[PDB]
Amino acid sequence: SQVRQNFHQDCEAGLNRTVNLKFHSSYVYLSMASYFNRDDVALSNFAKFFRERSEEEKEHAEKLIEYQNQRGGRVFLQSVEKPERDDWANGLEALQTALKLQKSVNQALLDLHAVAADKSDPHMTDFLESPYLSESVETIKKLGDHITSLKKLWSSHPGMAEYLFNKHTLG
Amino acid sequence: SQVRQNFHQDCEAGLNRTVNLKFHSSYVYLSMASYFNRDDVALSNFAKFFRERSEEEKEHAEKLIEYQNQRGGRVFLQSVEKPERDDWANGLEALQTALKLQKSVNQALLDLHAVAADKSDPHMTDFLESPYLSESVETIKKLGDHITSLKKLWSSHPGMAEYLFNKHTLG
Amino acid sequence: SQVRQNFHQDCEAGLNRTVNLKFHSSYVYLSMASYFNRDDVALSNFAKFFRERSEEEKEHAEKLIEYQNQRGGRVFLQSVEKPERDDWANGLEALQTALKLQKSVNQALLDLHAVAADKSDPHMTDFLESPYLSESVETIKKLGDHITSLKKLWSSHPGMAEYLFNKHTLG
Amino acid sequence: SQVRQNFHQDCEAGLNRTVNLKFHSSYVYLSMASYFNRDDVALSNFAKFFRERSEEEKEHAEKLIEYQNQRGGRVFLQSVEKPERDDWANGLEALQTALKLQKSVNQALLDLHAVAADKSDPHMTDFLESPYLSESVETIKKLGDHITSLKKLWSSHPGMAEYLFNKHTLG
Repeated sequence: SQVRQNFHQDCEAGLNRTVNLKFHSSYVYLSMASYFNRDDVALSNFAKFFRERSEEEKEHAEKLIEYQNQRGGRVFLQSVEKPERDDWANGLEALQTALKLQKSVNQALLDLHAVAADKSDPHMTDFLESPYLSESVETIKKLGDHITSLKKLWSSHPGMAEYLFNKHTLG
Repeated sequence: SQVRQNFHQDCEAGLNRTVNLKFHSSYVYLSMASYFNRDDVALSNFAKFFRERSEEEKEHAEKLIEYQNQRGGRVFLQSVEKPERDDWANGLEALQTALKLQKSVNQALLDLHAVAADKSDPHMTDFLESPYLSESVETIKKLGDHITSLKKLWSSHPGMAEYLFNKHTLG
Repeated sequence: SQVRQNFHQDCEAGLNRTVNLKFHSSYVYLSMASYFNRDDVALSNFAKFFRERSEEEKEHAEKLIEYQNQRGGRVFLQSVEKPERDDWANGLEALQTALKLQKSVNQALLDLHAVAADKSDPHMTDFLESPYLSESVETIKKLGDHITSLKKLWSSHPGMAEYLFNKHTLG
Repeated sequence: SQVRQNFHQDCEAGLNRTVNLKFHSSYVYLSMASYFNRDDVALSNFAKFFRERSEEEKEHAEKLIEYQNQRGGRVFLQSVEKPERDDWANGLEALQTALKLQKSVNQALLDLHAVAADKSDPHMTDFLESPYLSESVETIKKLGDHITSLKKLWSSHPGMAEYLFNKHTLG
């Protein structure tokens, strides 16, 4: 590529592997959103929350693809694996699963960053720092906060817990 | 009728029988609304919800009468039977009764549609599809959602359940 | 499901299979869009065109998932297979591939419709007719038009063809 | 300097050498702009494009001088060498020369960054990352895109190529 400069093969490959991870996360969130819209679950604000998380992960995936092209790397798309579950049990379990998902994606972004730093690519480290790394820790903090509040309500009455949280926190 | 064309006797008769069903549903909802305005029940938002359901069924009944005239059929009104109950027990029982009512009205609209299709009346099938059939499944989904949320709260404290739902969901 | 009524297993299954098809189409278009943003291809308006086609297919996939829930069916997501190619050759080949893709998706929607009609589900046939079937034939006509115009320019100079079309038709 | 802190001699020297490079680039672009305004070349939009590139490089040179002062370093200006050519042949050759120029300036910014990182100067690495390194890769991608589009048109008719590109891409 006539445009390529100081762009290592490993950074190019790590980038393609990270967009697949981002698409997989989006898919997981889509599944959660759909689960909460079920007539036998009916937690509209949980659904809404996961739907926006889904769109956000999709958006990240697309910006990474754009970054690949801007640096003169070549995009290679892989199949997107379906979510690990179709039934997400309840609002608390869904929230806890999301925290784990966010931590694994954050780790992947950290590893990619480490590769870019190792290859002396200041453009890529800068790109990954904001808003990717920033968004991750903010989302992780918010999810952690949510889990703490939902757990408190859960100890009393889980039935009432989800209803109140859906209305007062997620709404 | 100088206007009549491709309008079968069975579709004309099914139509008159369906408007009576619509008036009966409206009457049932009116009864529920009135029940929730009782000083010993006092759930203003449940009342409001059933009052609008009542007006909506009345509106459908009137549009079907108009359709009858537009096709050159003749309207024959029957007596409107009173609701099956005067006391609706509580908010959950009222909601569950409404779901059953909605399913029976939906079935009646499906049967009427089947007759129109059998008689090759594309104008009538189209008319019944939107907004009648559409409104039915939307209302059925909403009622199903409501019943799920109210049941959750009910398991903890039914007294608090109705109060909270009336305020946060129906208000 | 307390909400389910006149919803056949085959329609439920056909629906889950169609959302996967919609996600696969979106993915194919995303690949095409990314291909045209390559520095060695550089056709920004072709990219833009395929990017919106991608978002539109994604949107359809999501509305079908919502329809599934509204009818009381259960959503089952499958892995999304990657596009058949990573390099799309040129603007004309990309356009011709899209026409084939659109015809296969249209066929799938027709088959699903036929199942709904066979099972006497007027709500589903109505839902599939607009805007799904409508959007398909409009897109197919537009793509056919585009291919005809691009082919005309191609016979003279393909290099100039893509440049002019990207500017005057897609821009 | 009473203001100096954690500012290495090598970073100070690299900075003075980089502003001279920036002034030289600006001068090169000024020459290209002037060349395209010649009555026997007459490509007003190519001229305009290179004129803004010139002003942008000049602006960078000035901000680096300001950075030098802010850190307590001392500015030392050197003579600005004239461009390597006075005649730039044509629009494609001019574009290709600019890509090479941009790559060499990008490399110089990367080397300077490496020195700042080696000397543990986080203020300078941060300063160089945005908008310097960012602007470079964006300009390099845009130039690469332009060269690809112009080459396509060139294969057919170079005379028509420059005229069309000047109007549709640069205008």
